Amino acid sequence: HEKVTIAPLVLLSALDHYERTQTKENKRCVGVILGDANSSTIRVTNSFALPFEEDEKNSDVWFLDHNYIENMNEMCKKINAKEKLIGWYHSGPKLRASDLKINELFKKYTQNNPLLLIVDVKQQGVGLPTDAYVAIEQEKTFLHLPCTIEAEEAEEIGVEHLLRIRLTNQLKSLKGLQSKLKDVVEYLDKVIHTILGKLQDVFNLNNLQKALTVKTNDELMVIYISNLVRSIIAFDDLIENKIQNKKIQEQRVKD
Amino acid sequence: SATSGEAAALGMGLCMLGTGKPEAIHDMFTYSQETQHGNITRGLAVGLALINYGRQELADDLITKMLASDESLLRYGGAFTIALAYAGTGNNSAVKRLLHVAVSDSNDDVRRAAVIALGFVLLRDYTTVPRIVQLLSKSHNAHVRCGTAFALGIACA
Amino acid sequence: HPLQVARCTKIIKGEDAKYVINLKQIAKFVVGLGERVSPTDIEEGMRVGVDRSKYNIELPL
Amino acid sequence: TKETVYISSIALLKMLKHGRAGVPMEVMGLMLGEFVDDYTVNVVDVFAMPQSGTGVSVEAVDDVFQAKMMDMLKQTGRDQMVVGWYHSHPGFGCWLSSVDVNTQKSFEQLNSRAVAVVVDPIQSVKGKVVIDAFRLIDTGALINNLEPRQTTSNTGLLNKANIQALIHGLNRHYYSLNIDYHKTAKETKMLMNLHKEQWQSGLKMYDYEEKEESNLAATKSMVKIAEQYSKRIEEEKELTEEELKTRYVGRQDPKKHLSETADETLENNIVSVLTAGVNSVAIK
Repeated sequence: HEKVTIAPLVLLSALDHYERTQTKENKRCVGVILGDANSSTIRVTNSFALPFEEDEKNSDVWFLDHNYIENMNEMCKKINAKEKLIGWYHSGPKLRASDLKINELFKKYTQNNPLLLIVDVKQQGVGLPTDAYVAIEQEKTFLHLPCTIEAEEAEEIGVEHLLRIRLTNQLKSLKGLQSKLKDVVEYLDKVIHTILGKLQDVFNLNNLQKALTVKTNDELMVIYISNLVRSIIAFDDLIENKIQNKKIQEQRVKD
Repeated sequence: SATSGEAAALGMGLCMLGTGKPEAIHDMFTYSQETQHGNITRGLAVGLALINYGRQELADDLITKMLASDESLLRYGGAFTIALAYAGTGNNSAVKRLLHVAVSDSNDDVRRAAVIALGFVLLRDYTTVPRIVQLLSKSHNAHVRCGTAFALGIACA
Repeated sequence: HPLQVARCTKIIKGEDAKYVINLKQIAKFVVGLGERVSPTDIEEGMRVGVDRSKYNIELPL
Repeated sequence: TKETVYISSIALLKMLKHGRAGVPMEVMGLMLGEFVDDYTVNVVDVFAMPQSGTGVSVEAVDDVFQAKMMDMLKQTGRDQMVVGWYHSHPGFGCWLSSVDVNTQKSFEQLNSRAVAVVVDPIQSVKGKVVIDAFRLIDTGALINNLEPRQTTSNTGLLNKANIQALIHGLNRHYYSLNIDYHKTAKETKMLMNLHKEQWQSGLKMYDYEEKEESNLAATKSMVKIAEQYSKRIEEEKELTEEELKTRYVGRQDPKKHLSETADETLENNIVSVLTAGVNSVAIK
């Protein structure tokens, strides 16, 4: 399949247009990603906003200027020639009816399958403040591609200069069953099987490990054998340092 | 104002010395997060430290708001608020708060301002002053030794 | 005034009026696009030269 | 005080992206925002310019391309005051750009407080993030606040400062750049949780479980060799010394080999324990 690679330059750029424009919950900042969608690895090296206006009274009313779309994409070619139109990004926590009608706009100048991106300034719950989706039809069918972040050498190192485990893993793992339980109950009363079929595939696949439980305990003992030997090595240094500490005390008594 | 406006925040704190009034506490604190200026906030941070003198636990409401904020400018003057209010008779919980800021926070100016505030609380008993700064006298950071020099010289002058 | 070495060091202008012909083995350059004749100063003046290797179209200096 | 440049989150990343094409080549840009002396200095938005044939000069900037782009700053909320022109150069010892001379002198006419920023490393990247600038002074700029007293100025012990091709003059007058950074509460919340090493995050259990367990059989054999060379060093250490004095230029002999038998042992055991706790965690 394909994967979406979002550079930290793009994630931080979309967060800037939200605060500078004083965008409230009634508006969502829309922008255009730039990159190469030809290969299986989709990387976005550039992002910019657009004068978008949102209307909550009518989902079919949106203000977008196509002149600024083609001009800015042409003027930014002088920087890097690898930047083309692979899709667009927009703000807001949720996908409303106005987002479905604006999907067919950029598809005229886009060759391959466009890429959609949702930027969340609040980042409420779990991970992934920016979720990526693909727009394709047979009815609109959206698929969530794996979201990864990879930058250049100077870009990844520059983040560390500006900033100069097990418990968290168990908390998010427990919340996965709580969030899935609410999705099944709400969908049960919504119908009164296709959506629940995909969740049943993952949920079904000492229950099945009973055959490997005997062989698992034998491997855990071998792991402790290495840990027991390394523990003795650390214990020898404690006695060696205790004798070494006395040599310093013996010099303090004579001198 | 970047010149005369800084003296306004510092000039009001001199008339507000003593117990002070709770109305000036919220107004000077909210203005710091509304308009963003370094010298104004430092003028307010020192100002908010001057308006609280000898209040001890009574000033803990304003102290909590300074420790919860991630802004280094508000936390820079937060040590002086604990220093003046807890000056003289010291508190085991108040001293623990000043020592906790210089550890977790990585700002060199805040770590320096945190240990200087320890001198105002220890003004009565100067025997424990050189013992606290002795362990901080040897460190890999250069700014750790900076604040320990004055805090040792405030009481022992 | 005899000069046996004609070379510049890191001189880049523009497109037109760049030139900088270097006789040294490292970073040789040539200038095309018709004939260009200047009375005194071609690009930097002074060290402008040809010597043993004739570079394209410039006789006059 | 002076003007201390505060680089935002996007201001640092775009400078590396604009000069991304070529080591020897060069680009430029325009810094934006509004600020007042005595503290506030900020750069809101940055944008590059196309590379011309003249390199970087007074004719390098295109007023036609600038005016056509400037009209797009207003509708997007990007419109701010121009506080300077940032460039990108390969860099030299002194005067990092040999083709840049008459630009800043024409820039100081509009605003005397405007500066110019250039990214120093350009393949020299280190991780201290050393960035360079220049600002002209000439006559004037005195009878004002204190420029040097801000950050580590009033220097010149021997000749050593910065690149040490500068001493007093630098480019002109020793503008004494000060590079800091300030971010909002939302920007600081991101890079702390987002940037760690790579992205396995949100579930650490099964992502590296199969990858580490598959190589655990080979890891068990490789950690055994490290212990084999451990005691062999300590055995020859005490065998050759009957003195307990120094003729041996051994000023610290033991602690180096003692830490090699400790820190390595301390490294190999913790990765076989802390990871072993989450290596199963099956329950039911």
